Amino acid sequence: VCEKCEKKLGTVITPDTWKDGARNTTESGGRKLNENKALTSKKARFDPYGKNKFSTCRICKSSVHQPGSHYCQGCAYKKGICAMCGKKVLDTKNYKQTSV
Amino acid sequence: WEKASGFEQRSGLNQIPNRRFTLWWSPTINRANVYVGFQVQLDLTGIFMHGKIPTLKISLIQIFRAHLWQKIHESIVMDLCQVFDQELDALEIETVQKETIHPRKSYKMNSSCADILLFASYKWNVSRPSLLADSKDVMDSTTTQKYWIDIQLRWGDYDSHDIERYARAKFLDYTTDNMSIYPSPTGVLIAIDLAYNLHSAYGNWFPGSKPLIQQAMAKIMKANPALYVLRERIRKGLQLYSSEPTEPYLSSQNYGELFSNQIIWFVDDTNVYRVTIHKTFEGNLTTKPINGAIFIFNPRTGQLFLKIIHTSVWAGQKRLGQLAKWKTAEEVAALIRSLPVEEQPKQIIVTRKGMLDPLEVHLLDFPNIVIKGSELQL
Amino acid sequence: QAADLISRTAVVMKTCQEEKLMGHLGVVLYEYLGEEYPEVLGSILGALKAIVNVIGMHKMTPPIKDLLPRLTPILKNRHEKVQENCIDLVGRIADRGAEYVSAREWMRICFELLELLK
Amino acid sequence: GKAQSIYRPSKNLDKDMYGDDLEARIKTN
Amino acid sequence: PFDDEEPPLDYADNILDVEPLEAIQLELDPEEDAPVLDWFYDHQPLRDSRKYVNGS
Amino acid sequence: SNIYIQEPPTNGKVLLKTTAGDIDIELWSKEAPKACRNFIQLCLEAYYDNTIFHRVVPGFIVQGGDPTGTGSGGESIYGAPFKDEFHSRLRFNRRGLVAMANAGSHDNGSQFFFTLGRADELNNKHTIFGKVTGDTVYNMLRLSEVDIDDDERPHNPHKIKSCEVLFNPFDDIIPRE
Amino acid sequence: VYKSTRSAKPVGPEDMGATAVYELDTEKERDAQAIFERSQKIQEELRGKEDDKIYRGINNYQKYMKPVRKGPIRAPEHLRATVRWDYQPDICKDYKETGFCGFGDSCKFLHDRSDYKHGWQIERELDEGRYGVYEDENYEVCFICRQSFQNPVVTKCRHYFCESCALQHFRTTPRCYVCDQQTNGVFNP
Amino acid sequence: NMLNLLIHRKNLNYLHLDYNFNLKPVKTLTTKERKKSRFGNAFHLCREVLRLTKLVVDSHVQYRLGNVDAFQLADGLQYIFAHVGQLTGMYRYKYKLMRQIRMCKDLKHLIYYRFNTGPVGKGPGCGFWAAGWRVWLFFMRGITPLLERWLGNLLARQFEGRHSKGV
RNA sequence: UGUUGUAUGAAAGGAGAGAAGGUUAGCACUCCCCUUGACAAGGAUGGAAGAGGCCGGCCU
Ligand SMILES: O=P(O)(O)O[C@H]1[C@H](OP(=O)(O)O)[C@@H](OP(=O)(O)O)[C@H](OP(=O)(O)O)[C@@H](OP(=O)(O)O)[C@H]1OP(=O)(O)O
Ligand SMILES: [K+]
Ligand SMILES: [K+]
Ligand SMILES: [Mg+2]
Ligand SMILES: [Mg+2]
Ligand SMILES: [Zn+2]
Ligand SMILES: [Zn+2]
Ligand SMILES: [Zn+2]
Repeated sequence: VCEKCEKKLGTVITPDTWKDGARNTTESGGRKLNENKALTSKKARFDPYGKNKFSTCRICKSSVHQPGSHYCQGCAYKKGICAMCGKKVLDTKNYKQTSV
Repeated sequence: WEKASGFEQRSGLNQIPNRRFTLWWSPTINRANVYVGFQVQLDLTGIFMHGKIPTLKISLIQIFRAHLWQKIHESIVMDLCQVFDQELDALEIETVQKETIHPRKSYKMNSSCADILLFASYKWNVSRPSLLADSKDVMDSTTTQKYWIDIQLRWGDYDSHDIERYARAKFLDYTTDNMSIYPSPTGVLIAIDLAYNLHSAYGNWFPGSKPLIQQAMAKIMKANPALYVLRERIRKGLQLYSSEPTEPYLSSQNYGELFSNQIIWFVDDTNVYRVTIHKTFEGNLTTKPINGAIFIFNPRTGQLFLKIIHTSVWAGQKRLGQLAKWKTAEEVAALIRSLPVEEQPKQIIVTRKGMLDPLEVHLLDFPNIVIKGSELQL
Repeated sequence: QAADLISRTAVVMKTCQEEKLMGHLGVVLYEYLGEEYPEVLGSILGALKAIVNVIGMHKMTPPIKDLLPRLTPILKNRHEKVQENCIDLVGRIADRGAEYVSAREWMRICFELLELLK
Repeated sequence: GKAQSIYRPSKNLDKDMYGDDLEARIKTN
Repeated sequence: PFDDEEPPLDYADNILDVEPLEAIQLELDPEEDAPVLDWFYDHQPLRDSRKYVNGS
Repeated sequence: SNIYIQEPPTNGKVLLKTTAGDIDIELWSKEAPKACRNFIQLCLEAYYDNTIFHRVVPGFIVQGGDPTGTGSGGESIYGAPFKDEFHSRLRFNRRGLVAMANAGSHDNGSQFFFTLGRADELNNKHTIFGKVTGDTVYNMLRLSEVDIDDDERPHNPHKIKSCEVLFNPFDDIIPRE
Repeated sequence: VYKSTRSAKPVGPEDMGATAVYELDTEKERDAQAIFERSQKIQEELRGKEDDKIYRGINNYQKYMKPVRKGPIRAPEHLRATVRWDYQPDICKDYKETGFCGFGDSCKFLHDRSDYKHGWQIERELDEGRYGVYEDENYEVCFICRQSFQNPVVTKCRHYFCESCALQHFRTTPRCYVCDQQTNGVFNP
Repeated sequence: NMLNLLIHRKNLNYLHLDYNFNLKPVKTLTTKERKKSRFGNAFHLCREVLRLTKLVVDSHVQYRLGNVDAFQLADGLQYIFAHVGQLTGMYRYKYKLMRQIRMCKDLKHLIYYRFNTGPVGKGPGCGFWAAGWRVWLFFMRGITPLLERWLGNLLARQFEGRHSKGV
């Protein structure tokens, strides 16, 4: 994702082993003490009633796999854009992107 | 070339050693004048292959991968634009624009655009075309407001790597071409040889622009990022490692330049007028003159030309402290005439500042030798 | 030792606001990937890890598009220092930068990770 | 094998070779 | 002599009705070279002349 | 030497003095003799004087040579439109070519135009009869640096101050009165 | 303004470039071959004579022996070599796509993973006009009574309504019109 | 036109033949296209023979346009005939050609050392072209039957179709 | 007063390149082609089939 959208990312339950720039360690604050899992459940996960409902790609209409994404992995790779906001993160004029 | 650490799948031949061998001897394997009938140019580079050596092609495409040739070209155009932007008032440049370079330009060897335009504040007296290394330029020739700069890259080899002569030839071909798109009659072409790390220019010079380009090109060849990636990729292609722990202490830019293609001579003449004082019965000290010498030193070959000045020249003259200086210039002109043409210097470095004026006056047949004074006189 | 010194002084160049030089270093260390001595390659990777942290993925030179497919055959290396520094680099790109690679690439790199479990 | 090492100005060895500064030693002799 | 991309010339536009330049001919002495002077540089110089060649 | 002259040699030369500056035109008199004879005769009798460059399409052409300035009025020296004449070595592929303007086949007047770049679609449609040479091509380019209003009209169009035949390839031009 | 020199001659070479030499290499008189010719001539001269020990050049000094070659070869001036583009990239296709090759070090193509465009692809995009054209488009992500804004007045939650219309709308329903939000009577200018 | 039409019948639109008779691809080829667009020695032998003929005719063209002198024409022709190996590349197809090439070089030495005698110095002006010209003419006497047979097979395979039983 | 008179290559989307454990080397038998001047050589060893009897099925 782009740099402003990385607060919308989900985290892995186990802490990262490379501690610097991590989002899921205790020191980073993204792994908080006395977490109630029921309260933080709908955060960055799919919720059909909630705010992150099952989306499809705006281009190809196939279902995305990340909550809050408007573009599926292939379409975002090919156009060079952030999967969540659609801002471009890559200049692809000289890259013949190969899906293979 | 040995194993780079300290002591304590499919069969076929592996092409890593053979490709290393073919890169290293490639100025001689890729001779351009052996048979001069046909040539093949590689796709995004300006490398010509004379004859189909297929390990050499892999070696070279490994080096210029990921569009490195264009990247080098744009990095040098950026660096020259940042040179001219620091210098708008001193050369009286109104503005400096970078041309929207047709993407395929830097490896298209038939025709060329301009790369930088300089627009004048007022007007620039423009001289006739000459090389970057020449000295005596008369700004009378033409007058202009636009001034273009064109960057060329080449990859030389053993039979052909004269870069001054390449710069001259490309300038006179492109500017007289019918199909040329140059924005003005006046400009300079800059040629850089990536195989040998040489550079030159040819074209029109407006006042103050030649010394600026000389310094700028020396600095750029020393410290460009994209050139660092090129030289780094070559050394990884060859698996060449340095034995020495640091760069030589005397790593100054001036010191390094002494060992380029050009002949450079140090002239030392402080010892030309040399005397001895002894005591007299009259009580006043007397000085008798003795033999002097001019030293001319060629650092690259280690040749010392020693001109012994016998005191017979000083016999009948009055002010001796200048005559010696004047003589010092006439003798240097004599030596330059005596030598073969390929032996003659391009730059002369004088240890004494006041020597700089007569010498430049006396060297008239040789206007292209520049004379200067360095900071490492010895 | 030289690659270790880059990994220590990466933060100082951020505070000294000299990101151009560190950017250049990232470009230089990218050509040293083809190392055959695993101790040197692990330190090259460690240095790279530090530059990615200090400058960020989206301003990184060579771009993450160039860096990640370079890294996927480095995964095969069985030396522990190489594997350690490479997996961290790969795993960090996998979340903060997943649009720099195609889905087939993540699938095959995913397959490769099953050998990292030994 | 034959600088391989960085140059530092060495400790004055005139006390070792001659016992004092060479110029002073000539002065006394 | 011509470029790769230039199509080969049209005779009618270019070459037709321009005067040729002089060809390489050595001057002959009108006294010493009397017999050979008239037909020396002709194409089939004695072609028409019956007494020297058989015929056309 | 990998640079080739694709064009046949010129013969005869005409000077235009304009408000942009001077323009040298040297003519292809063997290849297009009707338009060259036309152009020389109109220059010898000051037909082009105080005519504006009325149509400008930037990067394409600069049209001129209408004495009304309308874009519709020209008189050949032949009392009539004359024929087109083409040459296989004369092709619109560069800037600085001087060609005759027309509305259709075999309809040539006094109007002409300079080209300012490649114009592939003008081939075999317009008679090329001259080229601009020397430094004065740069003056020609300055004819297209105008404030162009609607229907490709300049704000203040440049105009032709005089003409001059520097070298006349023909011998029998008698100027009209 | 550039003025014309006003000459009658046409500009350019008079032979239309029919004899245009190749001048990219170093001059014939300063050349490696020519230098060698001078050295051979000087050794012919010194052959019978004594060693006089005067300097004549770095190359050519007294060699006591009787008189391809080492140097660079001089190139033909008038022959123009024909150049063609090698578009064959020679990349290992498996290594580029997948990162795996079955030949290993024996592969005779390049193991490199970059996917930039080829030169002819750049040229076709420049001809067709499709080079960079996609930068333009990005993928970033009253009215009750339909009359004039007769006192456009707000609620708690941005819903700017007309004054007497929304008083009658409260008569209809106590919540809003836009998203049926609880107004709680709160109705503001 | 003949060689270009042969290229167009085969749908080889990615190969370009320029007017100096060089055949060159316009883009990178797939494996299938490399297999299909490979031409044999008949095509190339005929193409290099035509390249030599165009070099000879263009010199006379340059003379008739006025750009060269008659002396430059004679020197250019004898340069052509002594340097067919650098100018064409005919030897790759039939290497037995080298015999003619070597012979032409041998005639040059014979003529050059006899021409450049006395005041006449070494330099590019000898124009005695009959010898070099003569050697190729004899080459052509031999190679005409061969190419008529080979090119008849190329054309028969193009128009009658491939013949199913074979030999 | 039209239409199936067909094919090649490319792009996009899919399938995936012989060997009774794995990795592979080839030369042919028949009939189907492609490159080729071929009585040569290549095109994945060029590709595709390959025991017997009875009426795709059944039996050894
Ligand atoms: O004397 P020139 O007319 O200038 O001829 C030169 C020269 O001939 P000579 O030295 O024999 O007089 C070359 O000889 P080298 O310098 O190589 O010894 C010769 O080379 P060849 O003997 O191999 O023919 C070269 O030919 P080329 O240009 O093909 O190398 C040829 O020039 P031209 O034959 O082209 O006129
Ligand atoms: K078979
Ligand atoms: K096989
Ligand atoms: Mg076979
Ligand atoms: Mg095989
Ligand atoms: Zn999609
Ligand atoms: Zn985003
Ligand atoms: Zn491979």
